[PDB]
Amino acid sequence: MDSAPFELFFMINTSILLIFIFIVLLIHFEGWRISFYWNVSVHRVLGFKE
Repeated sequence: MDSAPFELFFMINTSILLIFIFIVLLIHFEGWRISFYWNVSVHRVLGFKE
């Protein structure tokens, strides 16, 4: 089963690259969803977590 991502990075370097591209990209498309999902506090869930 897929789990333990932190350890996965120790495998290859690309792992961090891809995630870095997908992550930074997602936030771009999510930035707009912030409105539709205003009722929810998904963003805050990560804002404080990070």
